[PDB]
This record gives sequence, C-alpha cells and structure tokens, in this order.
Amino acid sequence: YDYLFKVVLIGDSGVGKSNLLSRFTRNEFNLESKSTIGVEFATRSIQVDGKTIKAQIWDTAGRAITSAYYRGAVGALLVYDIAKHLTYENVERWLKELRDHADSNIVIMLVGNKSDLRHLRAVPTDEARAFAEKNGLSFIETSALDSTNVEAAFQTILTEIYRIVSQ
Amino acid sequence: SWLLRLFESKLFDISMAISYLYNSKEPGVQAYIGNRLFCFRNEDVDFYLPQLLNMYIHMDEDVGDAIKPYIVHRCRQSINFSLQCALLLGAYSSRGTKLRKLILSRLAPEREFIKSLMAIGKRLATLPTKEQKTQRLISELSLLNHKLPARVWLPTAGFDHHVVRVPHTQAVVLNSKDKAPYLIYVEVLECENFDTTSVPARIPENVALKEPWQEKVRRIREGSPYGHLPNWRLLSVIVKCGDDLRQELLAFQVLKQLQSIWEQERVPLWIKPYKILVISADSGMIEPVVNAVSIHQVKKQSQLSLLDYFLQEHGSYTTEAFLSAQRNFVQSCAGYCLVCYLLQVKDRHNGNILLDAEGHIIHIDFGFILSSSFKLTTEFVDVMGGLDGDMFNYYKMLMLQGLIAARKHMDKVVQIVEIMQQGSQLPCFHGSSTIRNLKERFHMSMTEEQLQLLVEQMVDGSMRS
Ligand SMILES: COc1ccc(-c2c(C)nc3c(NCCNC(C)=O)cc(Cl)nn23)cc1S(=O)(=O)N[C@H]1CC[C@H](N)CC1
Ligand SMILES: Nc1nc2c(ncn2[C@@H]2O[C@H](COP(=O)(O)OP(=O)(O)OP(O)(O)=S)[C@@H](O)[C@H]2O)c(=O)[nH]1
Repeated sequence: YDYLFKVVLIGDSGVGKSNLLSRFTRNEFNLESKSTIGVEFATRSIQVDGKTIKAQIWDTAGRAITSAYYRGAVGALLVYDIAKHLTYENVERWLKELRDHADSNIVIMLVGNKSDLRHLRAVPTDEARAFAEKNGLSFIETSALDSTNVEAAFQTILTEIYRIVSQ
Repeated sequence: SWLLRLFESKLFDISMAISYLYNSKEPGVQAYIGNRLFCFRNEDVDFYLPQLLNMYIHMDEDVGDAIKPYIVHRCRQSINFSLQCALLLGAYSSRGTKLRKLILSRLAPEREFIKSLMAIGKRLATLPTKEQKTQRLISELSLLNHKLPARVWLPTAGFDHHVVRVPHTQAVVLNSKDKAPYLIYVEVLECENFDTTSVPARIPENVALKEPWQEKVRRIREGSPYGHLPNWRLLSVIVKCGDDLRQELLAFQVLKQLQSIWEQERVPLWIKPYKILVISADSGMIEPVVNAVSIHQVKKQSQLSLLDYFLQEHGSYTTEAFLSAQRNFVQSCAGYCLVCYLLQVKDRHNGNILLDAEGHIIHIDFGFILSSSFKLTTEFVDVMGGLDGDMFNYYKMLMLQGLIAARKHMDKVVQIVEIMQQGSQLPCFHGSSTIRNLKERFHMSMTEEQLQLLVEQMVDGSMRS
C-alpha cells in the first residue's frame, strides 16, 4: 500500500451516507436501516493515474459530536438526498461547517444520492451543478440502490486528491 | 385471551416461553408452554437446555412436569441429547435423580469412553512436571486406540460422527498443576445420523511441533489409516478432569447471546465463545480455539513487544495484513472489554488472553465473575496506534455502540444468568444481589451522553492498572 487517504462522509440523516459506504466498499445495500451511532469505519484501496492508494472511509452521523474524526482528512463526501429538498437546502450550512472544523484546503464532492428515484426528484441536477461551480466543489449524482456512479464518486475524489502532487 | 393472544403471535419465541414458564405461577400457562416447546426448532431450544433442566430440578413440581415430556421426547430421538441431559442432570444437583437414572436406562460405550478420559487425567497428578505428564499421556492415549473405533462421539462436535482414532503422539498437557488439563486430537468419520449408522470398521495402523491448524491436519491425516476417506475429519478437545465447568458454560451462553445481539444490531465487535461440556460438577471438556496462543508465551518465544510481534507476523504499517490485524485487534478488544465489564470478569492477565493468526484476542478463564471475588495496558494501546489515534477513538466508538446494543436486548442476557442462579452454590452467586447488580451495570436509566462519559470513565479506569 503506497499511499493512505483519509476520507469522511457527512450529511443530513437519511441521505444515504451509510449505504454509500457499504455499496462502495463491500458492495452491499439495504432498504432497512440502522441510524449510525457516532462513527463507522470501512476501507478500500484503488489506483489513480497509475498509483496505488488506500482510502479510509468514515461514516459519521446526522450524536452531533462526531467532529473530531474530521481532522487530517484530505477529502470529504458531502451527501444530500435528491428526493428531499431540505437535505440539499442544508448544504449551504454544511459548507459553512467545513469552513469551521476542517482543513481549508480539503477536497469536497457534492453528491446527489438516490438518483433511481426519478419520479420523486425534488432537486434538479442543474440547480445542484449550478451551486457546485458557483462554489469550489466537485459534483455528481449517485444511486446506492442500483450502484450508479458509486464507484465513479470515490474514484473521482481520489484522483482529484492525487492532483496535489508536491514538487 | 390477551395473554393467549401474545403466545399465538409472531412475537412468541423460545426466549419468551422460558421467561413466562420461569415466572408465571399459573399452572395452566406452564402446561401450555410445555406443549408449545415441540413446535420450536430443535436447535433454538437446545441453547436453553441448561435452564430447562435447572428449573426441573429446583422448581415446583408443576413447572417440572411441563418440561419433562418434551425432554423425554428429545432423549428418545437422539442419544447425543440423551447424553448431554444425563450429564447436566447430575452436575446440577449436589427430583433430578429420578429422571437421570431413567435416561441412562445403550450409552455404556460412550460413558466408558468418557470415564477413561477422566481417569487418565487423574493419574497424571503423580507426575510433578509438565513434560513428564505429556509422555504418560501419549503412551496412555495409545491404549485408547486399542479400543476399536467405538460407538462413541465427541458431544462437543458440531455434527454427528464416530470416533475412529486418537493421534496420541500429537496430544499435549497444558500446565504442571495437580489436576492439569490436557489437549488431545481425535479422528472421526462423519455421520448423517448417529442413531441409525453402523460403527465403522477398524483400519489397521502401522512428530509433534508448533504449527498452524491446517498444517497439523495434513500431517495427522497423511499418517492416519482412515485419512484417505472423504468421510474423515479431525477434532480437538481439552479435558478437565478436576475442574468445574458450570460457570464456564454460563459465561459461554452469555457470550453467545451478546454475539447474537451485536450481530442483530450492526456493531462490528468481535468475540469468540468456545464450546463447553459439563460432565460432572467435578469435570468437563472444552472445544479449543485453533491457531491461537497466549499473549504471555507469545512474548516469551518472540522476545518482542505485542506491537512488534504484530509487525513481524503480519507486516509494516503500510501492509494490508497489518491493518486487517489491527482492525481485528481493536474490534476484539472492544468486544471482550464489554464482556469483562458486564460479567465483571476478574483475574485478567496475559495467561488468560489468546491471540489468533488474524489478530483477534480471546479471553478464556471465566472464573471470578459477577458476585464472585480487564486491563488496557499501553502495550495494547500501542498496537491500536496510540491514544490520539483514529483506531483508538474507534475502539471507544465500538464500545459505546456495543453498549447501546446490549441495552436494547438486556432482558435476553439477564434471563440466562437469573435462571441459572436458581438454588445455586456457584461462587459467582455468592452475593445477595448478584442479578440485581448485573442489571445496574447496564445503566438502563442513563442517556447516551451519560453513556459516552461512562465509556470514557471505563477506559480511564482500564489504564490505571
Ligand atoms: C478455563 O480453562 C480453559 C479455558 C480455555 C481454554 C482454551 C480454548 C477454548 N482454546 C485454547 C487454546 N488454543 C490453542 C489450541 N491449539 C490448537 C492448534 O488447536 C490454548 C489454550 Cl492454552 N487454552 N485454550 C483452555 C482452558 S484450560 O482448561 O486448558 N486451562 C487453561 C490452561 C492454559 C492457561 N494458560 C490458562 C488456563
Ligand atoms: N431508492 C433509494 N433509497 C436509498 C438509497 N440510499 C439510501 N436509501 C435509503 O435511505 C436511507 C438512508 O439510511 P443510511 O444508510 O443510514 O444513510 P444515511 O441516512 O445518510 O446515514 P445516517 O446518518 O442517517 S445513519 C436507507 O433506509 C436506505 O434504505 C438510494 O440510493 N436509492
């Protein structure tokens, strides 16, 4: 294992953080859910631009005090539910957050999850991507259920990270 | 009908059944449940066999009479079951006697098989050194082999089988004590059902070292007459001829429930219950964990610190093998910490903690628990990457999670202990408030913020030494 990348998952309760982690790292999903108590840990190694990295993923909670695990995180997946507008609405407060408890030079990806719920969409992809480039965040929509873009999401952020090559 | 409504609902399981059976003073309910035992899966009820049999002995006749019919039924369809009953019946009474004799009234081959094993162990008492003992054992195990493959089995085995051969050269004695326990390997031919199957035919016969389990199977197999058969498997048991295993069985049950609880919830704690067999109040057998050795001796053969050994045996901090092992360490630590706390396990030292090849720890000597009267050394904290470490924080996170889980199923646990306390002379029940103190230790009244602090306090306590 060449490198070690620590990444955190944050977001409102219900958006799919815990299932994102289980899909991407153990390829498992569940409709029935247990609220994450504090923190959960899972790991998976990938290669980007020819280089072997290892990601340590932390599934936090929506138990307000999970803050400490933030420290020494190169990347954070901030997730909202496309089908629940309020979860997207609090993304502004979630970016004010990262600008209080986390590295000011951290890689962030905005994630619209549950893209499979086509008919229930409450947040338009354009509106999201607009806010995305209005800010300094990378953007994508995933479905943990059908596994659309789940691999893509991780591989994107990890590649973005590696672009921090020091000379 | 409101009661009967519940009993006929999906909510009704063997757990609930025993609780009402144990508590209800209504003879109509007791009798009703006695009958309902038959509908449940054999496997589910088996787990509670020590409780049922204890109740039979120590409770009102009404309660007993409701249980007996089901027991006899099982006894009639399985001699294994018969065996385990008779042994338990005897051990837990020193009401019982009437039924034990009826069950024993067939099993002679097995009882002599078991008798001899016990007899062997008692003789080694005259040999004052460990290795002196080992040589008498190896010799004497060879005498067992002279008895053909017999109409006997290891109740500690997951399955039905016949014992064919004992690889005596591989057996070893575990300490130098007066009534020292000893480990043996046993060869068996698997069955589909023991009760209907011919004893296998003899196959004529014609070095022991520290090695992984699969390497030991190869070596024993290759040398064995029966080894060519696909039917052939290798088992292992520890034989304790003069040590009580009734507390050991109780702890086992508690560990198994907690294991299920943490499995049911989604808390990735890790623990390892090892099977127990009560033979008398005097004597028992244990199914040992393979690919594991005590921390203390791990430090005596390696001459290393715990962290260093991990690094040697698995790899550098950049390796998969290490991080996997570290994770398994942390998860097994949180599990057993919680178990030690809940059961108030004492006498905790590196002689009583095993390390497996994947990095889990395993506690083993469950004397001194509950009313009868765990350490987080820096050596352990080092393996976790240190106090500021994420993996250490995670250790604390797991403990809380596992504590929150336990509370949600507290009653399943207390039940197991509370019944066993019945008419009991076990040292762990010496107090007036054994079960009552146990319940307090779940802190059911506490809020989670309160529990975080208690978890913090727990960890702080574990460090003082
Ligand atoms: C309470 O008593 C118990 C409880 C558990 C076990 C047990 C089990 C289930 N698994 C193993 C095991 N695993 C390695 C097996 N190796 C392979 C490859 O099969 C090695 C050993 Cl030392 N104990 N152990 C043994 C005993 S005891 O009766 O023997 N007393 C012990 C004797 C050794 C002393 N240091 C402590 C007290
Ligand atoms: N149709 C669809 N449903 C999902 C998807 N992801 C999660 N769900 C559901 O959303 C719920 C989210 O639960 P969870 O796994 O804990 O994620 P989380 O809410 O972000 O994490 P938490 O802080 O509340 S514990 C689950 O019940 C899950 O069944 C998805 O991608 N598509």
